[PDB]
Order: sequence, then C-alpha cells, then structure tokens
Amino acid sequence: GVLLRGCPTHCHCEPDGRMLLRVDCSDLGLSELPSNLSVFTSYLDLSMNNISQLLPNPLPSLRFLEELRLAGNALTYIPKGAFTGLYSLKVLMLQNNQLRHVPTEALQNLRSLQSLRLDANHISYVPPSCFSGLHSLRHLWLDDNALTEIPVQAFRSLSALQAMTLALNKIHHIPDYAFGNLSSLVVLHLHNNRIHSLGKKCFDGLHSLETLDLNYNNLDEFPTAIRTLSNLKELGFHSNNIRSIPEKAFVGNPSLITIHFYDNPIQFVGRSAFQHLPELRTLTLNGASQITEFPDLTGTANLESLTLTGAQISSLPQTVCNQLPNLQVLDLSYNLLEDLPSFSVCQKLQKIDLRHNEIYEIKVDTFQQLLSLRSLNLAWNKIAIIHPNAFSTLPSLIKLDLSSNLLSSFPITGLHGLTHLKLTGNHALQSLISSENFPELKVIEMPYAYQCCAFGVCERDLEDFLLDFEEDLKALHSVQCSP
Amino acid sequence: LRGCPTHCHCEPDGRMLLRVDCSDLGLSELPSNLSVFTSYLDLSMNNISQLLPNPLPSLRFLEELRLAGNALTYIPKGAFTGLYSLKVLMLQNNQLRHVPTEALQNLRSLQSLRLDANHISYVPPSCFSGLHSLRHLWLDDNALTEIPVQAFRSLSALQAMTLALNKIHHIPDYAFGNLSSLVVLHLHNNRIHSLGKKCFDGLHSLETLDLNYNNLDEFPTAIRTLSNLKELGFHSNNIRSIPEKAFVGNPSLITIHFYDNPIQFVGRSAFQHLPELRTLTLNGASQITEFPDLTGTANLESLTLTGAQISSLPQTVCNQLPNLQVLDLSYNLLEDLPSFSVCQKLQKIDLRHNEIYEIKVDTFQQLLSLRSLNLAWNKIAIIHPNAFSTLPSLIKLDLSSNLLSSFPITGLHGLTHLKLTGNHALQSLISSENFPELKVIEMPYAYQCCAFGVCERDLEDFLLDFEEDLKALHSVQCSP
Amino acid sequence: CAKGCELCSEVNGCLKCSPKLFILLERNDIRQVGVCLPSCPPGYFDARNPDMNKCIKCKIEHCEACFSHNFCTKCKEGLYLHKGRCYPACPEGSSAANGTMECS
Amino acid sequence: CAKGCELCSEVNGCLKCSPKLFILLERNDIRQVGVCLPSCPPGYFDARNPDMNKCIKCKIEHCEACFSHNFCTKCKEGLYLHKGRCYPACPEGSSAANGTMEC
Ligand SMILES: *[C@@H]1O[C@H](CO)[C@@H](O[C@@H]2O[C@H](CO)[C@@H](O[C@@H]3O[C@H](CO)[C@@H](O)[C@H](O)[C@@H]3O)[C@H](O)[C@H]2NC(C)=O)[C@H](O)[C@H]1NC(C)=O
Ligand SMILES: *[C@@H]1O[C@H](CO)[C@@H](O[C@@H]2O[C@H](CO)[C@@H](O)[C@H](O)[C@H]2NC(C)=O)[C@H](O)[C@H]1NC(C)=O
Ligand SMILES: *[C@@H]1O[C@H](CO)[C@@H](O[C@@H]2O[C@H](CO)[C@@H](O)[C@H](O)[C@H]2NC(C)=O)[C@H](O)[C@H]1NC(C)=O
Ligand SMILES: *[C@@H]1O[C@H](CO)[C@@H](O[C@@H]2O[C@H](CO)[C@@H](O)[C@H](O)[C@H]2NC(C)=O)[C@H](O)[C@H]1NC(C)=O
Ligand SMILES: *[C@@H]1O[C@H](CO)[C@@H](O)[C@H](O)[C@H]1NC(C)=O
Repeated sequence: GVLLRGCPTHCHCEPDGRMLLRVDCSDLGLSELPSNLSVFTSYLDLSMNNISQLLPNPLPSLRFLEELRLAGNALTYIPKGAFTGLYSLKVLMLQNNQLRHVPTEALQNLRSLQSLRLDANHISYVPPSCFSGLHSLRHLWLDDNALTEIPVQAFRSLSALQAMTLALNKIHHIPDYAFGNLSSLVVLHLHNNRIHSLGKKCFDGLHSLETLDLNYNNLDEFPTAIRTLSNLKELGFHSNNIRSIPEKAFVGNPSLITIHFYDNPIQFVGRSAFQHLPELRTLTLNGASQITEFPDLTGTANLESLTLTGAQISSLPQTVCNQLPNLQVLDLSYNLLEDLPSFSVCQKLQKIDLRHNEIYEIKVDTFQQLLSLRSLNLAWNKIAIIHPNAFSTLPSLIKLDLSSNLLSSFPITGLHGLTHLKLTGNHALQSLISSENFPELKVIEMPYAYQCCAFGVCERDLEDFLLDFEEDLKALHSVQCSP
Repeated sequence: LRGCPTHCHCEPDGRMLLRVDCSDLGLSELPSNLSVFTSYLDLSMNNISQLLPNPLPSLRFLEELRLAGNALTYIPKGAFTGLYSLKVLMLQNNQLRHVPTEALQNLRSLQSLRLDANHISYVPPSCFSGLHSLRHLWLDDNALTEIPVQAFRSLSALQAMTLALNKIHHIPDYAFGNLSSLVVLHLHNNRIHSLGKKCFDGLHSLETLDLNYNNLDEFPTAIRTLSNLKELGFHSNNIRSIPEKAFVGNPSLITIHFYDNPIQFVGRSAFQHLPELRTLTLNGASQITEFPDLTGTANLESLTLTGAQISSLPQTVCNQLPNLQVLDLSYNLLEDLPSFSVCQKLQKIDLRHNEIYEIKVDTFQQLLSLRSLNLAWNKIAIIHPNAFSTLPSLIKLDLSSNLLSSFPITGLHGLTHLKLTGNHALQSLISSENFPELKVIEMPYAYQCCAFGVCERDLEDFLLDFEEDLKALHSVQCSP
Repeated sequence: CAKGCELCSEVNGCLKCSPKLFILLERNDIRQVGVCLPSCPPGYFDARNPDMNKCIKCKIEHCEACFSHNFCTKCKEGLYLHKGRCYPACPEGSSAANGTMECS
Repeated sequence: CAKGCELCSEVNGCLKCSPKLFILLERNDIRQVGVCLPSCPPGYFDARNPDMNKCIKCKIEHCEACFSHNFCTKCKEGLYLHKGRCYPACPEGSSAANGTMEC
C-alpha cells in the first residue's frame, strides 16, 4: 500500500481524470468502511451501507478526495478528527443518517467544502460555531430534520452561502435578524414547516435573496418583512391560512416574476396590492368574494394571464384595457358585471371567459378588432340583444359559447367557419341554422333537436406512432350536436 | 266526376259523403254548382275577397269548413245560415279586424273555431251568442288589447282557448267568469303586466295556465284559486321572487315553469304540498339562505338548487326525499354534510364550489345506486378511509381543486372517470392496477398521467399488425 | 327557393316560411326537410310563435288531432274523450256517454 | 420487489420508494419506469416532500447540476456561473474570475 493499492474488495472502481480514481462501494452492506484504501481517490461513495461508526482506523492522506458520500448509513455522530486530511473535499453528503445534531467540531475548517447535505436526519440541535471555518460553503441542506428554531447563532458565519433548505422541519417562529449575516444568500427554502409568527425585520439580513419559499406553512397574516427583499424574484406562501393580501404588499419587491398564494383562504385583496410589478406575467385570484372593485395594475403591463373569479365586481373602468397590453387570457367569470368596456385596446387577447355575470347586452365595439381571439365564453348571462356587427371582426374566433342567455335571434355576419358553437338555454332561439355559412363546425350545443337535425344528425422513424395518434383524434370525430 | 268541382280534388268521407279539396287553386270566387253530401270543404290560399253575394248554403251535411289565407275583411250576417252540421270553422290568416258581429251566431253544432293570424282587435259582445257546442277557440297572432270579458260570458262550454301573441296588458277580476268548463288557457307572448287578485276566479276546471313570455313584475297570486291546476307556466317574465305559500291553492301540480325570471328569493314553505311534482330547479336565487321545506312533496326525483347562500342542511334532510335521483347543490356555502344514506335511489350528486372541509364516514354510506359524485372546488382537507367503501355503482368521481394530500382507495375499484387536479399535495403515484376500466382521468402532475401510459414501409406493417393493442393504449385520456 | 318560401337550402329544403305559415320538419328519412304549410297535417298541431311557427307532433295516447299537447281535440274511435284526454271508461260523474262518444 | 422499494409493478417498475429515498421516473419505450435512489443522478436535483421524494430534471440553460430549479450548482465548462445561473460574461466582474470559471 502507501501508493500501490488496488480497488477495495467487493467495490467497483473507475478512472476519473488521468491518475485519479472513483471508488463506488455503495449497497454492499459493509459493517465498516474499506480498510486498505488508496490515494488518487477523488470520489468515494459509501451509501446504503450499514456503517454504525465511521472509523477507529481513520483514512486521511486522501488529499485528492473531492467528493464524499455517506448516505443511508447508521451514523449517530461524527468524531472531531473524521475529515482531517481531506483538503480537497468539495462536497459532503450525510443524508439519511441518524444524526441528532450537526457535528460540534467535525465539520470545522473544511476549507474547500462547497456543498453540505445534512438532510433526512434527526438533527434538532445546531451547535454554534459548528460551521466555523467553512469559507467555500455555497449550498446547505438541512431539510427533513427535527429543527424547532432557526439557528441564528450558527448561521452568523456563513456569509458566503447561496442556497439553503430548512424545509420539512418544525420551525414555528422566525425572529428579527434570524438570517442577518447571510448577505450572499440567493435561495431560501422554509416550506413545509409550522411557521405561525415571523418578525418584522426577520428577513432584513439577506440582500441578495431572489427566491423565498414559505409554502405549506401556518401563516395567519401576509408576511410584511417581505418588504425588505428588494432583489426578490420568486415568492411562495401558498397553502397557508392567510385571509387577505393588504394594500402595498409587494411594494418593497419589484422585479417579482412569480407569486404563489393558492390554497389560501383569501377573501379580500387591496386595490393597489398588485401595483408596480412590471416583470409579473400571471395573476390568478379565485374565490375572493370581498373584492368589490377591479384591481389597479399601474406599472405592471406585462400580464399575459389575468383570472379573477368569484367576486362582486360590478363594473370595469372605461379605460381598463389601457393597463393590459400583452394580455392573452382574461377570465372574469362568476362576477356581477352588467356593462362591458371596449376591450379593443386589449389586443393579443386569445381567450375570454365572462360566464355567470349579469350582462344584459353585447355592444358594437365591446369585441372589435380582437384578431387573435379564439375562445369567447358568455354563457349564463342575461344578454337579451346583440348588435349585428358585434362579431364582425374576429377572424381567428373558433369557440363561441352563448349558453343560457335568453337570446331570440343571432348575428351571423363574420363568425363563419368556427369550431365550437354553444347555444343551449336560449329558449327563444327556435329558427333554423344552415350547414352552409357554418362549415368546419364539429361541436354544437342547440336549444332544440330539430336544429341539430339540420346538421346531419339522426424520414422520421416511429414518430409515425405519434402521427397515428394525432390522426386518431381528428377524422374519427364526426360532427357532434347535443340538444 | 261531377259533384267534385273542376280543378278541385274530391274524396269519399262516409259512404256517399264528399270531402272537397279546392285549396291553392287561385279562385277569385268559391266553386260554382258543387254537390250536396259535401262533409268537408277546403278553400285555402285562394284570393277570396268576399265570401259571396251568391253564397252556397243547402250544404246541411257540411262538417268542416276551411277558409284560411283567403284575405277576408268581413263576414256577412247570413253567411253560414244553411250550415246546420258545421262542427269546425277555420278562418285563420285573413285580414279580419273584428270577430263577425252576427255571422257566427247560433251555429249550434260548431265545436272548434279558428280566428287566429288575423288583425282582429275588437271582439263585439254577443258575437259568440248561441254557440253551445263550442269547445275550442283560437284567437292568437291578433291585435287584442283587452280580455273580451263580455263576449266570453256566454261560452260556458269552452274547454280550450288561446289568446296568445296579442297585446293584452291587463287582466281584470273575473275576466273569464262564466268559463267554468275551461281546461286549457294560453296567454303566452303578451304584454301582461298587472292582473287582478281575483282574475282567475271563474274557471274551476282549469288544468293548464300559460303566462310565459310576458311582462309580470310580481308573482301571480290569482293562481291561488285554481284547485284543479296541473300545469303552470310563467317563465320569461320579470318576477323577482316566489312568495311563501305560493302554490298553496294548487296541489296536484305536475309541472311548473319559471326560468328566465330574475328570481332572487324563494320562501321556505313555497314548494310545500306538491305531491305530483317530480322536478325542482332553482338557479341563481342568491337571497336564499335556507334549504327549502318539502313537506307533503316527497315525490321529487330531481332537485337542483344553485347560486345561493345555504349554510347548512338539516340532519334529517333525506327523510323528506325518497325517490330522489339527482341532487345538485353546487355553488352554495356548505361546510358540514348530513348522512345522505336515507336518500337511497340517489344516482347523481353535485356539490362543487362549496365550503366543505371534511368528508365523514356515513355521509355517503349505502348509496348503491349512486353513479356520479362531484365534490370539486371545495376545501376538503381530509377524507375518512371508509367514506366510499359502500358505493358499488360509483363510476364518476370528481375531487378537483381541494386540499387533499392522500386518498382512500378501498372499494372504489374500477370506476370510469377520476378527476384530481388542483390537489397540489397529491404527489404520490397511482397504479394502472387497482384502477382498471378508467377511461377519463385528470391529474395534478404529468408524471402521474405517464403512469397510465399517456406521455419507411414496415413501420406501417407495425401499425397494422399491432392495431388493436395500440387503439387499446389510446383508449385512456389523461390531462395534467 | 320554393312555393310559399323565402329562405331555402337545396339540401335541407325550406328553412324559413312566409310570415304566417307553419314549418313542417321530417325526419322520416334520417335527413331533415322543411315544408311550408298553411296549417299542420293530421297527427300534428299548429303552434304559433313570434319567431318561428312550427307543426308539432301530438304525442297523446289514442289521440287523432289535438289543440296542443296534453289536450286532445278528437279521440280515436272506440275511445271516449273527456277534458282533452281519452279513456275507455269515464272517470267520475257524467262521464256518461250519449249516442256520441264524448263524456259530458 | 427492488432495491429500496416497497411497491412495484412489472410494467412500471417501482411505484413507491423507501421512506427517505428519491424516486426517479424515466421513460423506457412508451412506458414509464421508476427507480429508487439515495440521491439524484446528474441533470436532476433532489426534492423532498412529506409524501413523495422525487428526482426532478432541472431545465436551466447550460446547467450541468442544480440545487433546485432557477439555481444552478455547477455550470457547464466554457460558461461562467454567477448566483446560481450561467452567463458567458459576468456583469460585475471583480469577484470574477480566478483560474476557475466561477464568478
Ligand atoms: C446493520 O447494522 C447493525 C448495527 O451496526 C448490525 O447489528 C449488529 O448485528 C450483529 C450480528 O448480526 C451483532 O453482533 C453481536 O455482538 C455482540 C457483542 O456486542 C455479541 O455478544 C453477539 O453474540 C452478536 O454477535 C451486533 O450487536 C449488532 N449491533 C447492534 C448495535 O446491535 C446489523 O448486523 C447490520 N446488518 C447487516 C445486514 O449488516
Ligand atoms: C458577518 O458578516 C461579515 C461580513 O461578511 C463577516 O466578516 C468577516 O469576519 C471574519 C471573521 O470570522 C473575517 O475573517 C473576515 O475578514 C470578515 N470579512 C469582512 C469584514 O469583510 C463575519 O464573519 C460574519 N459573522 C459574524 C460577524 O459573526
Ligand atoms: C286577388 O284579388 C284581388 C281582390 O281582392 C284583386 O285585386 C285587384 O287588383 C288590381 C291590381 O292588381 C286592381 O286594379 C283591382 O281593382 C283589384 N280588384 C279588386 C276587386 O279589388 C287581385 O287582382 C287578385 N289577384 C290575383 C293574382 O288573382
Ligand atoms: C253563464 O253560464 C251559465 C252556464 O253555466 C249560463 O246558464 C245558462 O244560460 C242559458 C242561456 O243561453 C240558458 O238557456 C240556460 O238555461 C242556463 N242554464 C244552464 C245551461 O244550466 C248563464 O246564462 C251564463 N250567464 C251569462 C250572463 O251569460
Ligand atoms: C493491507 O495491506 C497490508 C500490506 O501492506 C496488509 O498487511 C494488511 O493485512 C492489509 N489489510 C487488509 C484489511 O487487507
């Protein structure tokens, strides 16, 4: 040995870079780790491997060891001199062990360590100055543990950290300046905890934070500390118990791109709450009954998808579409809308859903110049009259739903050759509709069957599999019509 | 054939009785000569300006006269004198501006009279005088403004009348007083805005009432006196609410139509005591806060009540609801649920968009006829493991948009539709096994759909040989 | 288009009739053709509406001609007519038949 | 059934993994196959959840290994890594760059 050592018995070795060795001794059911172990090792995998105690017979001098994996072992503790000779250690993996605390001194002064995995353990205590002397540490996993409180003291030295996970723990409170010194931190995961109360200055530390995950938690109020994270881009606090989004909630966080707050019992949202988020692309608000006014979206014109349902919106501003260019899908279903704005300024609109509103009439300009619009749903309204030219300028329109709207007649100008047409619930609609001036219709809903009767009722390899599936759907589909 | 007029077409009725068809022949005046024994005379679409200065009575065997589309402006007094056997007279699509003042009088055998599609606006009193056999009267598509109460006072033998498509705006008390024999009354497509409290007190034998397509602002309480009423229609009006004890005077009601009405509220006991009623639909009655009482009306087969503010159901709701097949209480504010076990014969249940937080054990036990169960868009955090243990006929299950993380799978094997989207905490895998016969699936994550397999020449031989297997692999849908 | 018709299609026949006439649709082929009549043929009854006048099949047991649905105008022979419907035997009172077959 | 596995099918392989292991789903011939691992292979990242631990592909441009989505742990050679993302040139510089390719 001492230079000429072979591949450890029962293990599997393989060359890395020239004169460097990768040793795989995973799932061999070792009681203790390999004995006569070789220098030139740059990768050591001992995983799922019944190691009760790492050694009485230490193996330093592996100064070329880049990566140590010690997962699925039965380690209850880590001795102080365990990782002494490992000067080139970049990544250490210690997940799925029975560790009850971060090694008090064993992890100290590993100069080159960049990523540390201590997840899936039983750790409940994180001794201060256990991470002391880790200048290269960028990534820290501490999830699926039994933590109760943020180790603010232990975290105070890791000013080079970029990514941290404290998920799947039992953390209930976040004190002020809990992550004070973590200035380089970019990604913080606190999801699946028991966080009920957090301080007002609890996030004041991390200036470079871009994503914050407070999902699957127990928040009763919107976390206002959020206001201090200027560089924040992604925000998650869904599946909590938050009741409302306050006015000026994301004021401190422009350049936000995604926000997740679903599975929250949200009833009210401030009007100016979603102002000044120009990088935001999608806004979804379902079942916020206490909303009585359409939200203001000044300085956030890059919305592509706006859906807001189950509220009490009585009317839309005349110049509502002035705030919404680039908008593709609009869904104001289940509201109390009577009059409709122009919607012409809202080009690039592809889909519109206004069902279950109190709309009594469709004007001329209310749908003019929507050349990209494909789907229009106005079902379950009280639309007595439609202007003849209302749908004159919608070439790309293919789906139209006018179900249950007490209509008697119908505008046929334009609208020729669409794909879906739904007219059930309009009892006063008894006249006939031709197969001509209506080709390409494939799905039809009709108030009366005799109207349905008028429509004839009574190179690459193996991608051909895919072509077969595309061709299966169409052409096997004949014209449908339900009365 | 002499007897049959030239250019006309005749055919035997009873032996040696004649039916004469002289319709669209463009006659200026009605046929010359023509034979007695005629029991049917059809002169329709035929430019008859005046029935004649030389009329042809003596046709005492004439059973049926048709005179439609002939453009008659008036009918002379002695026009139908000799016609002793006339049972049905058809005078539709003419330009009559008033019912013949005397011409229709004393036609003793007349049973059915058609005066629709005219311009008649005035109905002179005692114009129907001496019509004792008249059972059916048509007066639709006309220019009437008011119920001819006086003229109607002699027709005590009428059984069916239509005053539809007119311009009637008001119905006075006792407007149809002497019409005790009337069974069917059609007043649809009018301008009826106000009707008296005792406006229907006359007809004791009325079974159907049509007030559809009208302009009513209030529920017609005059209805209360029609004991024998069976069918009631007042849809497409502007009625805002159905009052308490609205159909109190009308048991043995079978169908009621009140859709296209801006109905916001309905009294609790409003639908009590209608044992012959089979279906009740109530959509968008926001002001309803309580489930309706249905005492003495246990023959409901379909109950749908949506868009209200119902907070809770009585424990013993199903005690009032045997024979019930379909239940739809979607878009309400329901939190706790009753047993529903007493509600046997239940085939379909729809409870979407409610505030339901939990599904207990007995809440769906022993519903052996149940086929479709929709609980989408609720806040259902937890389901008891045995909740669906006793649902053999269950084939469609919707649990979309809930707060579920896991799933009770005991029983429930081999249903047809399964919908689980919106359940973000539902991340575990679901096998193709313990789930055969599935044809439509909705899934919170794509990798769960993939678990159900939705992820030159001689490749065509491949497609053709392995055809039924491929089509068997495309017999399952899955949206992620 | 055709006699007494204003809007027709060669395939479906007449789609709209002159102002006060009735549309008849059959539906006996498996194909639907529309005819325009001054009044509906036997088996059907006339129903007028502000938009479309239509001939409606009278689905009443043992009914030859009817005033609307639920009310029969003349019952089949060998069957008595009482209050717009037909029985072999008359329900109550008179309910007594004369030389004629119409329970008074 | 399989290594570190509790529920398997001949068609789809492992359907549920041991308590603390990660499931990896990869498509073999119109079929999906699940493996149970102590940690995720290159290209994937480890995501733990109270119900299922899963290996998730990190679709980040020019990223070899990642901490989650939107954050890269090791960038491809010839491309600089700055704050969990990959650029051809580092905006601030200064802190970039030594002999290594890690701003
Ligand atoms: C997985 O790891 C555990 C713990 O490291 C192993 O359990 C150990 O099993 C051996 C024999 O199977 C036990 O040996 C015993 O030693 C005592 C002296 O202490 C002796 O008096 C007994 O007669 C017996 O030989 C050992 O005690 C036990 N360890 C503990 C902590 O209980 C287990 O064997 C490993 N499994 C595999 C498959 O390697
Ligand atoms: C708090 O953050 C500061 C700034 O990153 C850290 O300051 C460094 O402190 C160490 C001593 O542990 C010195 O060797 C470095 O030279 C300091 N860097 C500076 C001043 O830029 C500090 O370690 C963190 N933790 C504390 C103060 O507890
Ligand atoms: C149908 O009958 C009317 C009368 O009811 C005829 O009316 C005549 O119309 C011409 C002009 O077309 C007038 O000059 C005559 O004075 C009208 N005569 C009468 C008696 O009113 C009409 O010509 C007839 N049309 C057809 C096609 O038979
Ligand atoms: C109201 O209707 C009743 C029938 O219910 C009429 O009573 C009959 O009237 C006729 C007159 O044509 C008499 O010949 C009969 O003797 C009356 N009784 C019967 C038939 O039982 C009554 O006249 C009608 N009243 C009015 C004002 O028209
Ligand atoms: C390791 O190698 C030395 C020879 O240098 C030998 O004496 C010793 O027994 C070996 N140990 C094992 C466990 O193979």
